[PDB]
Amino acid sequence: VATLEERPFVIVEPADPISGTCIRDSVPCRSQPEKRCCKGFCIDILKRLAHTIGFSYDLYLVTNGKHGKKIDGVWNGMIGEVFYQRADMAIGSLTINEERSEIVDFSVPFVETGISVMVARSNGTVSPSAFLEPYSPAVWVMMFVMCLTVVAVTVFIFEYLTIGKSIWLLWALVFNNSVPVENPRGTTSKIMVLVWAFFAVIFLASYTANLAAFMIQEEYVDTVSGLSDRKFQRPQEQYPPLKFGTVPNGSTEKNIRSNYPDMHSYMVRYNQPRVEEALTQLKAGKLDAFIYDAAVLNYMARKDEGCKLVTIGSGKVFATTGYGIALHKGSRWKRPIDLALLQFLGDDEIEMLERLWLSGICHSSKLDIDNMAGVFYMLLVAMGLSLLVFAWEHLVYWR
Amino acid sequence: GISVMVSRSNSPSAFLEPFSADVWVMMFVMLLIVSAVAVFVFEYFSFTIGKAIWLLWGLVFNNSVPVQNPKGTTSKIMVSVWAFFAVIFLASYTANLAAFMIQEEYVDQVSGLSDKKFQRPNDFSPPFRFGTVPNGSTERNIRNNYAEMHAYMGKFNQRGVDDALLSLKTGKLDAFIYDAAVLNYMAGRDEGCKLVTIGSGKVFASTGYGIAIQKDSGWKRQVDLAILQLFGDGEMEELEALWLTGICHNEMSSQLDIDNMAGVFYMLG
Amino acid sequence: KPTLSDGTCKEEFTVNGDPVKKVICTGPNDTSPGSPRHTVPQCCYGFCIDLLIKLARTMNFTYEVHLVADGKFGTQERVNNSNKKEWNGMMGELLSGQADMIVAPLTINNERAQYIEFSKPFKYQGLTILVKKEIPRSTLDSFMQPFQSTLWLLVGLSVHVVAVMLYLLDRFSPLTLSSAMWFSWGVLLNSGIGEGAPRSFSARILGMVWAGFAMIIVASYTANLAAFLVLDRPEERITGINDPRLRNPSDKFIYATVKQSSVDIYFRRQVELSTM
Amino acid sequence: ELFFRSGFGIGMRKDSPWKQNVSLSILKSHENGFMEDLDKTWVRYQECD
Amino acid sequence: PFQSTLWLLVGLSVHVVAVMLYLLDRFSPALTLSSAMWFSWGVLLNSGIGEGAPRSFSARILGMVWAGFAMIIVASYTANLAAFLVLDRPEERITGINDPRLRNPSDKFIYATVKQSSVDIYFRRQVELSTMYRHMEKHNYESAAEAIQAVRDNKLHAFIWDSAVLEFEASQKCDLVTTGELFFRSGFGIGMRKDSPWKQNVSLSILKSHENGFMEDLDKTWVRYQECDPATLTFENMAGVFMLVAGGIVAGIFLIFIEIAYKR
Ligand SMILES: *[C@@H]1O[C@H](CO)[C@@H](O[C@@H]2O[C@H](CO)[C@@H](O)[C@H](O)[C@H]2NC(C)=O)[C@H](O)[C@H]1NC(C)=O
Ligand SMILES: *[C@@H]1O[C@H](CO)[C@@H](O)[C@H](O)[C@H]1NC(C)=O
Ligand SMILES: *[C@@H]1O[C@H](CO)[C@@H](O)[C@H](O)[C@H]1NC(C)=O
Ligand SMILES: *[C@@H]1O[C@H](CO)[C@@H](O)[C@H](O)[C@H]1NC(C)=O
Ligand SMILES: N[C@@H](CCC(=O)O)C(=O)O
Ligand SMILES: N[C@@H](CCC(=O)O)C(=O)O
Repeated sequence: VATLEERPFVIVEPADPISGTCIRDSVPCRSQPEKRCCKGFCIDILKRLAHTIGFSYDLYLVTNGKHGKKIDGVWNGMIGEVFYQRADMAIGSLTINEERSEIVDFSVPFVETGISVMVARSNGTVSPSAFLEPYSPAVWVMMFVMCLTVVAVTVFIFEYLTIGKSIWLLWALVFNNSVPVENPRGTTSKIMVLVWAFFAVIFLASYTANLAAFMIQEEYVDTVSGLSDRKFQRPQEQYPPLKFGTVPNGSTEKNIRSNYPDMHSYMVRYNQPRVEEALTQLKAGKLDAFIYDAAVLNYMARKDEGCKLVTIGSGKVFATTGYGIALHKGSRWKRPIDLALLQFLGDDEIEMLERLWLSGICHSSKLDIDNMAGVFYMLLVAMGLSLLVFAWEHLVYWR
Repeated sequence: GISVMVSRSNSPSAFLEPFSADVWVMMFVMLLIVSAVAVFVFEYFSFTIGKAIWLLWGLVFNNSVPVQNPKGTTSKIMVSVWAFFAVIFLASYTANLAAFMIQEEYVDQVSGLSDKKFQRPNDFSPPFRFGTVPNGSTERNIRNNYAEMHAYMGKFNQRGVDDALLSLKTGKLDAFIYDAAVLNYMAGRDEGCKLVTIGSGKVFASTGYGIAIQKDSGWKRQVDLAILQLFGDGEMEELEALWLTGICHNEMSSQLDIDNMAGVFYMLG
Repeated sequence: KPTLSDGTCKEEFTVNGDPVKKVICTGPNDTSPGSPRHTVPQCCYGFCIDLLIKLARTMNFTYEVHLVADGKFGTQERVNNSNKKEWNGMMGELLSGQADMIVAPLTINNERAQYIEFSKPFKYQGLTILVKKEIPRSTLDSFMQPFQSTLWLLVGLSVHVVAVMLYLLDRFSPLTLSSAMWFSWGVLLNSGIGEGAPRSFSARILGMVWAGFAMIIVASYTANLAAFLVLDRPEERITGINDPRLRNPSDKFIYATVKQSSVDIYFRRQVELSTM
Repeated sequence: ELFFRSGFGIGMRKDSPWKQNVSLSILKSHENGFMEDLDKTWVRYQECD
Repeated sequence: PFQSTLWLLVGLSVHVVAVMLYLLDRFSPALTLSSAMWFSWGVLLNSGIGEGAPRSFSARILGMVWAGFAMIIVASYTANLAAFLVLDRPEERITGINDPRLRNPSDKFIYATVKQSSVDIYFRRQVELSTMYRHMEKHNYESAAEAIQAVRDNKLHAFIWDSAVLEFEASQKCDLVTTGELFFRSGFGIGMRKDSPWKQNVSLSILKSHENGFMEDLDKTWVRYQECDPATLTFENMAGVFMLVAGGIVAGIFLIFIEIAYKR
């Protein structure tokens, strides 16, 4: 059985020097030579089928790199070794494809795999709240209605026993009464205003309590959609050119090149020699997006670093295929293998196995001035709009 | 062990709970000194001690009382500084005082198994009711150290665990005394987990279960090791979850109805 | 859907253009719930049928579509003798030589993969639980809703019985009664109308303590509403498998499932859930 | 939460020789982007808010 | 709240709204510039410091328009202030043994116990959990007494020990607490060699003490001694509430000479 070091499923470590052999809870594996200790997720499954069927295996960590690629005549990696009768099974992180499923055979997949895009976290924004998110523009026109028709009622009962002075007090009471006042001595209106005054007490409840939560940045400011977005489709476009990339000589690169020409040509200058180094190439600002599998990327994104690494579209996968284990294309072990695999999915064996090897950790801000600067915009707008009416009125009176 | 499970019972607390008593009462003396400094200021330029409190204390509670005002220019800057924290103190008071107001009280009815209310049930109010089921160990233990009790609960002796639980919601009897493990399973099973043991699960004679064997029988030695081995392998730790798992967790109503506002009237008292 | 009058399929254009693809279909008429009837043409179309047309023109098919006789997907069981364990429904029909391909939502299962072979899946799917939404209610009538009428009556009469004490205290001081009552009602209402203050030293104390009563009530009253207009504490979610109610039914959360089907097999597959 | 991760499939009899192309052609539909068009046209288009 | 940028802005804002009202009053068809400072600040801090309202028909709309910013600013201040005191509840709170944090090696917090304890026998049997203590074997203190002191200086953060010893420490020191639930139940017990003639009497006396309430006296006297068991903020934060107004008390005494300088 030929495998390879894949971070979540296959972990390779040296043997314990004190004991001189591999530590328990693992399986021996040889290079091609130095003995090594290997364990992970894909290894655990292999114990069950071997127990259920019964055979002898010896891990053969492949010197040749990558997982497999046609080089115009020859195939390397796990697929190539199986293609030349040097290995029956190649267990690990193998993606079922179309070309590969021609010369070899695959078992029933047990894990989803696709294509996803990861971009660093973006700073949230809060639009200037239209009157601080109150009770619709209806209420603002509404308050003008009763207030202007209730001042006249007081004026009517004032003479029976100064309307200009009767609008300063009646209105300003509603907004945290502190301004200078001028109150009449009419008994009938004296009782009336108190009932009106009590309305201002209840009015604050509408403008308090609720307004506390709904003021922080919202809308999630998430933009630039997936492969359907024209931002990718246009290489240069507006702004500095896009900074995506992917690992060459695998499965994702071949799918993108054949299906989407004029794209793989451009990102030939945006490559990453490995996976872990690629992630460091993203946070500071020299790259923005990544194009890789939906199993490696999803694990690390859930693990994250400071809760600031998310996938655009919240996991909108593409080209949904599965994992599996290769065979000899005539190995006649297919029937006892897939039938054995389906039993574990029928039970809860694989449900908790993911918990033991795939589990993340994570998945209220300063208000500043930019988000709620619109409240000041009311002052400047009302300042200039007031000057034209007031100043020009006396010019006509001047003549 | 032995437990007691009773029906759940149906609060001035602190209407001024925010902040604390120590950091608050010290504030009142500061109202004296801040008013005093105005007297020296008001002496220059163009009674005062008495009106100062009205001139000052009427500001912390917003401003509705008719308040006068000293004249001058340099004699009015200080109150402008006072007015700044006048709105600061109120804002802190209205942060979460409503949530702390409706805070419930974990009421209790019985101190414990040896609570003095159990010794003389007829010594106060309508008589208390508490019963067991005889022909067992709990009845045997209760008749060897509390012989004064045994003349009283003989009035009520239910047919079983099932009937007693139903009769508990009525009001005829308000207590139960039985095996601890069985009673915990019932209590953490009913609707809304209303039925709660006294003191949140207190036991009184920690004696375990076991497998009776014939005297001197040689199977005792190796059967003990087998049970001990399973404890180090986490077998019954997860096995109990398949049969002895509860439903509830032993932890709106926008109403006041006096509640703790009596203290506010008690202040006016 | 049933066909037209003459035996043809309609032309339902999609919102984006070309009308959907439709193929004729034969099957039962009245579902045969103990009342079997004849077989009449129908209109079979949709996503799965759209897939079949794609396969037809890529490897030279020639098809004909007929639905299942009963409706059940398929399950192996014994009938009438407890010793005739055999398939039923669509799964039974395929093994009887009446069909050679199955195009429908079929779940790959070990217990039924021995007698047939399965191609690679269309999609990937799981099992979830669907429950009706809980009704949200908001009694925002205001008009002193959160405050019960019990406190309203005494606090309303509290101001009246305390204002009179000012004039009563003015009798022995070392402004009529009506001219003094406006002060107390003014204090509570955060009003702008204010004139006249107590003259005696002790009368100020009565006015002094009344000031504190204004601040506590209205501020705290507009703090109870703070929880009222958000609240939002709904807890009626089963939250997946291993729910205590699911482990032991309480004769209140009644749940149903499709007879035969596959989820019935899954529940029978394990033993820890043999109680419900 | 999901608690049974098994996909759909096309079923037939063991003797059928149609297997080689049916399974191979399904896998090519995934990679060719065809299955997204069917998914977006016959499954997920309506909105409720 | 409002950082710094708005506060030098509002001070600039309150400065600018003061000047133009007088300019909007002098060339009008009857106050002075002295009213500007009092009116501008008077509306803001809910005070009655101001004397009178403008007597005109051009600046009348200004006063109402100005009243809004007095409302909004005081609305936002209280709005966000209560959010931090209530809604913001972040915490890690490592819980349970089933959490993956225990399975994977951790370098920020290490795992240790007392050497040669029953836990050492426990962790060295089950091959499933022979995953982290095969690495944290280097961390095994020689005494449970001094290990608690190690956590005191935040050196250690994970410790496996009997619950009877651990819980009582929380009752004495008022700055320690536990979490999760028990995961290995096994009582204590008097031990002796096989065939000792006391293997039958001494076990019966232990049981007879359980029923007669003796273990109630001993447990209450020693273990359950009881001690100390949050909108109660103190001088850690609000001691700075009332010193600026106290500072302003002594910050205006020199202004009297500045004020009285106009006399001569
Ligand atoms: C599966 O597809 C292959 C690829 O075309 C088919 O192989 C060819 O089939 C045609 C017609 O059956 C023959 O004329 C060719 O000689 C075959 N070989 C090649 C290289 O084209 C195969 O027949 C298909 N399987 C089935 C059952 O139809
Ligand atoms: C218990 O024993 C008594 C006799 O002492 C007998 O009358 C009774 O039926 C037995 N059972 C119960 C439940 O009391
Ligand atoms: C289907 O058959 C026809 C003639 O029988 C011919 O076009 C060819 O053999 C097939 N078409 C294909 C493979 O596209
Ligand atoms: C055990 O207890 C009984 C009780 O009286 C006593 O007679 C006997 O001698 C004891 N045996 C030993 C070995 O102490
Ligand atoms: N491991 C997958 C994806 C390609 C890669 O990991 O490089 C495969 O063998 O196709
Ligand atoms: N668990 C008890 C029940 C009998 C009793 O109530 O004493 C026993 O078996 O002894």
